[PDB]
Amino acid sequence: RISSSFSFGGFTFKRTSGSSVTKEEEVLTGNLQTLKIRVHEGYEEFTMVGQRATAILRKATRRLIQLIVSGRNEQSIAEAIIVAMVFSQEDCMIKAVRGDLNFVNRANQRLNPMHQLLRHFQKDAKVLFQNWGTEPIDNVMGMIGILPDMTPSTEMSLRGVRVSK
Ligand SMILES: CN1CN([C@@H]2O[C@H](COP(=O)(O)OP(=O)(O)OP(=O)(O)O)[C@@H](O)[C@H]2O)c2nc(N)[nH]c(=O)c21
Repeated sequence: RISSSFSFGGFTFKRTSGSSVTKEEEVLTGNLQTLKIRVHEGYEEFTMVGQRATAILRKATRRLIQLIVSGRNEQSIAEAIIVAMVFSQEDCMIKAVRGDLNFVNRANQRLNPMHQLLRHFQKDAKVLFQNWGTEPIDNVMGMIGILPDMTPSTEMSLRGVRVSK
């Protein structure tokens, strides 16, 4: 008895537009580790629904194109942003890695590559946020910028990212 929604990072994803195919690709992390990832190719749109935040995300092959997040505070917002940056598969995300990706669960099972990324950045996102890039923003009604330290800005924002008012 089957929904087309899936879970990732504690968010329920639902594709609302586009399609993708996959290819496996070896990437090099910022910690000099080689990691085999399943890369999705194609333009897609998704809704994300979590317990404390919701989002809409557009992406293409290893690119976050746009993200809008709504959340009840800075931490719930940042959790949603991290999941979307990992989910995007961006090379700047892969290059912000600073530790070994050999995490296990409480059963001694190795997390899969996408979950290794998630766990790494859920533990510390500061390099992720610093290296993602920012962009000047226009005064768009209903939307506010968010800086790399997760505080609001009407002037600049993480590249491709906005927070809904
Ligand atoms: C980046 N991804 C990840 N993903 C989906 O996100 C979910 C979690 O990703 P994952 O843990 O790597 O995939 P899973 O298939 O569980 O991994 P495993 O290889 O261990 O079986 C899966 O349903 C995967 O198909 C995606 N789905 C779509 N449509 N587009 C995308 O760009 C992405």
